Amino acid sequence: TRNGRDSESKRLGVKLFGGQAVKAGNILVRQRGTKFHAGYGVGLGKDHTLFAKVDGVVKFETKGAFGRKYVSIVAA
Amino acid sequence: MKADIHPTYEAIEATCSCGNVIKTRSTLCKPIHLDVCSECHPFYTGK
Amino acid sequence: RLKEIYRKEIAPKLKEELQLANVMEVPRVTKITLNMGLGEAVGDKKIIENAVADLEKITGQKPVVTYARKSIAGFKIREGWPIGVKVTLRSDRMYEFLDRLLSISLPRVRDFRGLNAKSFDGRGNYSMGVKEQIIFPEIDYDKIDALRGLDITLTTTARTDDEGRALLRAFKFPFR
Amino acid sequence: MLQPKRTKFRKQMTGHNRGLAHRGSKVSFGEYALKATSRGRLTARQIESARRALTRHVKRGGKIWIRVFPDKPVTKKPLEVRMGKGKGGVEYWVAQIQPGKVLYEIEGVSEELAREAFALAAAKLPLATSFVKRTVM
Amino acid sequence: SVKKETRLRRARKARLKMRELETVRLCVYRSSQHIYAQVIAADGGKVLASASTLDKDLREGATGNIDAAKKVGQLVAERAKAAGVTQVAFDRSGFKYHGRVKALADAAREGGLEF
Amino acid sequence: DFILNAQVRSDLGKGASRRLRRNAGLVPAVVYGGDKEPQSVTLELREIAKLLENEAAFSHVIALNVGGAKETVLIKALQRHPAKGFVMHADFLRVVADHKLTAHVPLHFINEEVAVGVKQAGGEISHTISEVEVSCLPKDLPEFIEVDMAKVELGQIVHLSDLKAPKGVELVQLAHGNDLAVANIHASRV
RNA sequence: GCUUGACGAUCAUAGAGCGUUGGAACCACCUGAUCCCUUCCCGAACUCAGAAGUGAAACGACGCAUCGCCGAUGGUAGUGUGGGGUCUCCCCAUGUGAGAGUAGGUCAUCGUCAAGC
RNA sequence: CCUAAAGAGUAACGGAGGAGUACGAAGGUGCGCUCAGACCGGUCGGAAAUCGGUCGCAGAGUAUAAAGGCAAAAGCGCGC
Ligand SMILES: [Mg+2]
Ligand SMILES: [Mg+2]
Ligand SMILES: [Mg+2]
Ligand SMILES: [Mg+2]
Ligand SMILES: [Mg+2]
Ligand SMILES: [Mg+2]
Ligand SMILES: [Mg+2]
Ligand SMILES: [Mg+2]
Ligand SMILES: [Mg+2]
Ligand SMILES: [Mg+2]
Ligand SMILES: [Mg+2]
Ligand SMILES: [Mg+2]
Ligand SMILES: [Mg+2]
Ligand SMILES: [Mg+2]
Ligand SMILES: [Mg+2]
Ligand SMILES: [Mg+2]
Ligand SMILES: [Mg+2]
Ligand SMILES: [Mg+2]
Ligand SMILES: [Mg+2]
Ligand SMILES: [Zn+2]
Repeated sequence: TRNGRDSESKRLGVKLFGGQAVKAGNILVRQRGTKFHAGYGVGLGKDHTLFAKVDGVVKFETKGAFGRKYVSIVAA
Repeated sequence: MKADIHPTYEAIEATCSCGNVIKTRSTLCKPIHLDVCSECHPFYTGK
Repeated sequence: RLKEIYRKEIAPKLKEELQLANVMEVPRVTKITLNMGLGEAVGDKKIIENAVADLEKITGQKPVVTYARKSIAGFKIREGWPIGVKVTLRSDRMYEFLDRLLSISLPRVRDFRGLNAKSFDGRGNYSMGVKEQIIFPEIDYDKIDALRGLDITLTTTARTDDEGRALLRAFKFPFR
Repeated sequence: MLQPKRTKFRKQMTGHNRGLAHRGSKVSFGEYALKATSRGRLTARQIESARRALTRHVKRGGKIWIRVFPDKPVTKKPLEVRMGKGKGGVEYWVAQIQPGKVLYEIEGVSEELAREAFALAAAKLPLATSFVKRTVM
Repeated sequence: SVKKETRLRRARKARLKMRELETVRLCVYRSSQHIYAQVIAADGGKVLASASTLDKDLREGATGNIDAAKKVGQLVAERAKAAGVTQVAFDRSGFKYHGRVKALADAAREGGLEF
Repeated sequence: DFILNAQVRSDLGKGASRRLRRNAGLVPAVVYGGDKEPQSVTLELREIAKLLENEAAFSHVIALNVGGAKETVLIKALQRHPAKGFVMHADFLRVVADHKLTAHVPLHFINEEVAVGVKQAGGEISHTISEVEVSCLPKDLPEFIEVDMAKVELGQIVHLSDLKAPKGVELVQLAHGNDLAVANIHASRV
């Protein structure tokens, strides 16, 4: 056997789901690459982390050309 | 066209021994004497 | 020059020889690009400027060197290595070169009954070949390095090669 | 003995064999076929041995199709070897078989001659088999 | 055409930045005869003020040079004030910021509104 | 004779359909087409299977008596148990006098014993497809397309474009620029 | 109420392909390189100054389902809970329910502003 | 990366691959541009160099494994 290796799990994924109340600075999605793109009121980190710049409600809409998926914040 | 990177380019004159002169601007800076041209070439006429 | 010769009579005659309706659809010649592919100088690097120095005299315009798009070691080259120079001639410079090509140098090279008329691609562009540069003037025979093979290409707004040949039938091309 | 010329990976997990065959259950090419009624798996030594018995019986004209390809490697741990210490080396190749899958086809022969030929092939295979013709749909 | 489709791609980066920031946009358009200017409200939906060389006081004939753009650039600044707009962004729409568009912008700066 | 009797089906779903086949010996079915809404029916298993050993079962028009009403339909698709082979579900396409319909029509190969490629050069016949897709008005729908292979030399290929269709019948696949081979003659296997 | 141009909403039922068609204004091609600016060479692109030509190309509009894209009903596969069997797998009661295929559909639908008709 | 049972996490002497660096520009910014490949024509190279044209849309590329991304290109060039 010449196989026994693996790496620690990074705990990626959606942290806040749709309809939830966000506060500014909260982390929304942890990603490799941009599987979700930043919408209104959402910024992108230097490792493709989606966080919140304003307060409100998570939206999770897909729109526009290229058929992307957008995470935005709307008024509660 | 840019400035001061290209050769001087001038009108000159050309003369062929068959009694032919054609105007052509070029970079010789000196008129030259030709020997064969399209007026006197064999395979331009039918030989 | 040939520029006057073209638009004064070549265009009206060519308009009827093809049954064309619009004066905008008459074929026309846009640019002439020469180049010369230097397979050698991979181990010399010194003829490159000689190859450059030659090509302003022929054209009256400064050429530019082109590099290898890929390595391919069969030809013993590496990516980004100087392989050949090229020039582009447009508008008045190409017309005077064209006159300087039809009858100053083409009749006197060494040989040939003419030029083949099958050297057209599918879209009415003609390209020919020149074995020895010395066929041109302004390059004397007693101050040259080894003879090198310049190339000539013609680009025209001809939809197909049928009327592209008709346009090159004007300008009096020696076609066999 | 059929096996892939090359594979992306050397080994495979045992997996499971469930469901019926809604794909590959029709007589596509020939006119008479041998269908599978029970599930199991054919080991590429049975597939060859049942093809030899089938073509030898006809031996006059006709055309024969094989519709099963063994492309799942299986391993065996050598004898007098403890448990663990890696996964065993590949031994042979098998094809997963579900009820309703068509195994062999033939045409260019009589309808009856097909029955004796498929009965000779069916005796070399470790599963229950059926004889079917081709319908329009 | 290749010329127009390549420019419309040159204009996308700045037009997609002025939406993230959510600011009022001053958009300039140039052709071989005329030059245009518009004020786009906040998201592209609505137009607030606009001026061009087509109005019935620039229809004179020298409609396509530098000093024709200067009159349009300072004309929209007057009309922008009536809409109570200021602190806008400039959108060259992919054209180079060198000639007629620069004269139209440089008139708007002196025209009263600030970028 | 191409007659079927069906009764209106009201209880749907997986549990209700599995009961029909297990207890009552019936078969669920669909009647769509024309300009009408689809209707769900059920019919006897021993009767639908009795109609299915006619050669022109799918190439002939049927008069489906639903309850007390009657209508003109054609077998469009057919579901069968993959292992046992009995029919599990069938759907009919309504027929309208002025409307093109597609169908699967079988092929009859004739005078094979007269084929030139067999007697003279000792070849072998291999039918590649026994059905075609057609498109014709229901008034001129053919029972079978007859393909003739008397005058076929050894090694000759018979395509769709080489056969003859009746008046007002289209081969669909040929119309789409794809004329796939029908049959051939080849040398004996060994 | 119609045509043209600019900016958006929406991302193929909105696309591709084929055919016809528009120049009064707009637009494009166009003329020229003195001037601003430009080409690892070149007025090709970018820029400037324009008004002889042409709607050839590009673009817009109107047509056709040929390709693409959407796409039912019904049935089938899978499945949570409870119970069975001949238990490597399946069945029953109840809730849920695709993918593919079939009938068929589609040559889009809107907002603001500016010039005209 | 799979096992891993569509939130996270999850073992075996289970199945497969990499790391113990590189870069003062390979970082920042403003401006500009699109690939691989196929075919046709062209002087020696010739299946494959440099050149022109048509098609193509990402089958290319990303300092470095694989996965997830990439048109406001995150890919390529230049000035500061
Ligand atoms: Mg391991
Ligand atoms: Mg490992
Ligand atoms: Mg782990
Ligand atoms: Mg940051
Ligand atoms: Mg296991
Ligand atoms: Mg399957
Ligand atoms: Mg950019
Ligand atoms: Mg159930
Ligand atoms: Mg121009
Ligand atoms: Mg359903
Ligand atoms: Mg359902
Ligand atoms: Mg569906
Ligand atoms: Mg889970
Ligand atoms: Mg998980
Ligand atoms: Mg544990
Ligand atoms: Mg290691
Ligand atoms: Mg980088
Ligand atoms: Mg090339
Ligand atoms: Mg872009
Ligand atoms: Zn002479």
